[PDB]
Amino acid sequence: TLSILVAHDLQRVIGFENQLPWHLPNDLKHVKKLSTGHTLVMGRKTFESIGKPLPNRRNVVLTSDTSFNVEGVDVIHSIEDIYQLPGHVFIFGGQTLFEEMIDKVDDMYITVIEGKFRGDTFFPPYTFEDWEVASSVEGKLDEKNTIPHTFLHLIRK
Ligand SMILES: NC(=O)c1ccc[n+]([C@@H]2O[C@H](COP(=O)([O-])OP(=O)(O)OC[C@H]3O[C@@H](n4cnc5c(N)ncnc54)[C@H](OP(=O)(O)O)[C@@H]3O)[C@@H](O)[C@H]2O)c1
Ligand SMILES: Cc1cc2nc(-c3nccs3)n(-c3cc4nc(N)nc(N)c4cc3Cl)c2cc1C
Repeated sequence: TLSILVAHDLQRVIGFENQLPWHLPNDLKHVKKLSTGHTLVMGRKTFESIGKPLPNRRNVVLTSDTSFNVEGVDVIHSIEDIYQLPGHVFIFGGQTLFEEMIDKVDDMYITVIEGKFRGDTFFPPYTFEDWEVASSVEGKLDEKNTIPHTFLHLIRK
């Protein structure tokens, strides 16, 4: 299976200045739970944003940099390389990766952040005519998680 994981706001903002525009611990937990024991593929900028590979899954970084060789990270230099990775593969960001892969993935696990943030990077437009709503679950709000959010699982029709 090849899936996208993304958190985007009401206007499909995904990032600002190489970080998330929002603080939402529950999204991080969501992503951790879904990808445990699986594979994440991310662009070079996203990797540098997190700074270190996420433990307990295979971290794959897509970059043109042939000098890239980081401990705990596997490197690829082509989109085509993604299709050679075994198991459940998650496209992990950022904008460039999402743009390159949205037409290729089986499904998408989206955290819709139900707000309007300042962004400099976006998830590409998509239509529910192309995607079946496998599930839609409202996120619980509390002291640590104060922005309304919805977890969508979309499967390509
Ligand atoms: N809300 C979310 O779900 C989420 C998730 C992840 C990231 N983000 C946000 O997304 C933003 C980053 O997105 P971005 O588009 O600027 O960067 P990005 O997609 O993370 O990384 C872009 C880099 O990936 C490499 N790359 C992409 N396609 C390639 C290809 N076909 N062949 C070789 N290398 C390739 C290049 O690295 P080189 O220049 O080294 O060659 C490119 O500069 C940040 O704001 C971040 O916070 C949001
Ligand atoms: C501990 C932790 C730290 C994180 N930092 C980040 C950053 N994202 C952008 C810049 S830095 N994330 C992320 C959260 C994500 N959430 C969803 N829904 N989908 C994605 N593709 C995500 C990707 C990342 Cl890197 C993180 C996810 C976790 C679990």
